Amino acid sequence: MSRSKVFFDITIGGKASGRIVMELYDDVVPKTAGNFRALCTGENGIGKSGKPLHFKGSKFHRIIPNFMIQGGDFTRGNGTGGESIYGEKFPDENFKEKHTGPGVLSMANAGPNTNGSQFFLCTVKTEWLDGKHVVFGRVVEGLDVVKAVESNGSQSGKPVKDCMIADCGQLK
Repeated sequence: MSRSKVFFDITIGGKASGRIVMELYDDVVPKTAGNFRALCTGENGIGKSGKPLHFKGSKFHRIIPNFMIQGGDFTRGNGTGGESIYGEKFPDENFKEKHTGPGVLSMANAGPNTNGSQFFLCTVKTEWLDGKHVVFGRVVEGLDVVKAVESNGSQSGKPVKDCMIADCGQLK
């Protein structure tokens, strides 16, 4: 199909830090892009977990310098939770798009066919993830805000400060 545009308004340690605008690849990975889009708008409401199927208020719980920022765990907030709009986990749709550089938007997973709601924004080219994580979008504005979050990561993945998706939604 077409390409949806979505956003995150970010706070870092409670301070407004700008907006990340993303373009999704609806034409390439419609099922995967659709999940992400609906989790930006919150339009499928409460999920099987009893929590909102919505990125609003969740955090980037895992941030590794010179790698990527990862979020989407709005049920456990620690990497162990999350849920797609489809009901818990769904299969890898395709591997058409590759990890080419900073700004790349890709799904976190725990092995083949385990996509949920967790995702990462790459801060480098992560070509070693090609064929293992499904790429479904890219940042088109606010890459500076991605760098600001990145500066709060650690090798250990633990953030030094709460990096929060304070608002989010669909644009066009």
